[PDB]
Amino acid sequence: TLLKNKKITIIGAGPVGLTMARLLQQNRVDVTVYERDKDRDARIFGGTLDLHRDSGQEAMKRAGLLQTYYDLALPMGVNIADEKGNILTTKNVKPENRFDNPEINRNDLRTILLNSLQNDTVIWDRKLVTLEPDKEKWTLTFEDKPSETADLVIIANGGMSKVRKFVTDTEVEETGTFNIQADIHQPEVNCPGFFQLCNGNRLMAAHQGNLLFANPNNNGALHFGISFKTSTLVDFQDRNSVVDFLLKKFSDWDERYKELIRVTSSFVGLATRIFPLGKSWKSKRPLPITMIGDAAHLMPPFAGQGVNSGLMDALILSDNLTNGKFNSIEEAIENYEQQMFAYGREAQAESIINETEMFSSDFSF
Ligand SMILES: Cc1cc2nc3c(=O)[nH]c(=O)nc-3n(C[C@H](O)[C@H](O)[C@H](O)COP(=O)(O)OP(=O)(O)OC[C@H]3O[C@@H](n4cnc5c(N)ncnc54)[C@H](O)[C@@H]3O)c2cc1C
Ligand SMILES: Cc1c2c(c(O)c3c(OC(=O)c4ncccn4)cccc13)C(=O)[C@]1(O)C(=O)C(C(N)=O)=C(O)[C@@H](N(C)C)[C@@H]1C2
Repeated sequence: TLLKNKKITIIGAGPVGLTMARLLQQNRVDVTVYERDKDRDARIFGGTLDLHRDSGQEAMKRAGLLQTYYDLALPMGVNIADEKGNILTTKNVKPENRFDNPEINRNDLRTILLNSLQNDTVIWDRKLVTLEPDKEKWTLTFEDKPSETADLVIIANGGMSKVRKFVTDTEVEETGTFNIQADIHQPEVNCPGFFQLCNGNRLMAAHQGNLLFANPNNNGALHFGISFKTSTLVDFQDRNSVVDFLLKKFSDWDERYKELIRVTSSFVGLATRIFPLGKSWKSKRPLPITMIGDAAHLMPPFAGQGVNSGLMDALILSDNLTNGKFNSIEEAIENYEQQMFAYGREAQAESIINETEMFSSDFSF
């Protein structure tokens, strides 16, 4: 009722935006998703994503996808190693905790979410450039593509979104650490020494403020990442400059780690950043609009709370908009933002605290 004959547009077909789209569409809501990726076959780079039971899994449950998540996700243990290649601890998943926090490849999650939507709910190859209000509808401008309108816009285009001004003037800021990620295909062949060291579990190692993390089985490929405090001699279009840089930092590390670096094809550098939730968001806005996911609360990932929190937003907002407990769309948005600020600020605190704690000189897991 609240959203009757209201054309809702979600900006961004990431895991958060898609989940939002499903929760709305399964409630008989007219919802459109705009995604800049040219087609659905576009591969999503990055590691695996873990769904927390009180948040991520609850969102999939309400979307009717919980069993699909378990069907596709893979439970994984964790090994803590040192720079010399020794396994300090073995956290081999207990059978009884096997279905607590399994790991679903990012593309798999995109696929199940898309499959839960009606055909053509997502419009590919649509990069939103500007968002300008009218007396009654939004005007959405896409780069070299026809513009569109909407009554309510939900921003979900990531932590580096540039279309936030109408909601908040808050700016993204760097937290002081840097992450270098990569994928190795057929790791058993290219990096056998380090592959066997993982031995099915995910290796986390820290020495001299340089932390290493690895998932040996991300849909057949090994995804790993290296992080450290930041501050540039490195060009990421030049894997040679990256290797020289990493081998100097990892000179103290065992050759099996050096083998991992030497075989990596493409390096991806990213500074750790946060979209702080300190100051409240704009009070009066021209038309109904809000934000969800990383666009709302980017935070360091060292606490594994990013996607889990973003899904909480999609769950709360969609619930508020369809449970008939709010007199207006604006009030329903306000309530969501009130709730989101509370637990979202907490999540940021944990991720930053864990960040500072992990890259401290005394850290030892
Ligand atoms: C290195 C790293 C590791 C992480 N590890 C974990 C982990 O182990 N566990 C965990 O639970 N979480 C983890 N996270 C958090 C997780 O990645 C995010 O919280 C989650 O992906 C946010 O989803 P989202 O859709 O809100 O944003 P994103 O995932 O950034 O997706 C945004 C979407 O918007 C689209 N888009 C971009 N530009 C535009 C545009 N102009 N117009 C329209 N659409 C656009 C993008 O293509 C994409 O579809 C990690 C994050 C990082 C960076
Ligand atoms: C430190 C940390 C990492 C990861 C986590 O998932 C963590 C986590 O997640 C959960 O399991 C969980 N969440 C909520 C509820 C229950 N359980 C919880 C706590 C800490 C985690 C990664 O997966 C990681 O992405 C990873 O492996 C790689 C890589 N191999 O490339 C990265 O380099 C790292 N960073 C810096 C890019 C990441 C490290």
